[PDB]
Amino acid sequence: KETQPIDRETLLKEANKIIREHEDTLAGIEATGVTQRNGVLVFTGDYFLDEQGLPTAKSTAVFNMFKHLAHVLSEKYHLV
Amino acid sequence: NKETQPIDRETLLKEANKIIREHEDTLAGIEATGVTQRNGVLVFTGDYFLDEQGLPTAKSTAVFNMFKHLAHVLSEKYHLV
Ligand SMILES: [Cl-]
Ligand code: NA
Repeated sequence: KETQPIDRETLLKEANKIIREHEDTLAGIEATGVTQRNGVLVFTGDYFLDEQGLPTAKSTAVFNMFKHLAHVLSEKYHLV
Repeated sequence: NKETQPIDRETLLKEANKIIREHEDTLAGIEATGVTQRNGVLVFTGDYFLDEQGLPTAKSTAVFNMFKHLAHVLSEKYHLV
């Protein structure tokens, strides 16, 4: 529950490492399925899960992007 | 009855994938160059690619998404000192 202290310079360095990671992963991200579960779009695709089926560092970018798609596209479209 | 536009799965997926490719392209240009902590939440700042009048553009959306993701994940790990 407790967090670690960090300074501005070190935090920005790690933040920028995350951005570069996301940029890398995004080249492989593709929505391959969508349903509308109750007025909410849910996009599906390859989450880059590990061999045991668990999310990886790489998966985080997929969850973020698919949530963004649901959030934005659900406001303008309904699936027929 | 509704206020969204109807769309089929094929067209919807094409549109979602274009958004993904667009975010991919913009991310090449994204860098967090500032951070503060406000009411316990980290706030990252940098170039939002605002238009000449200071308003968000389509390109800006990728930055807002990425910086929110950073605030959400890093605030749970760290606090700024
Ligand atoms: Cl309809
Ligand atoms: Na925190």
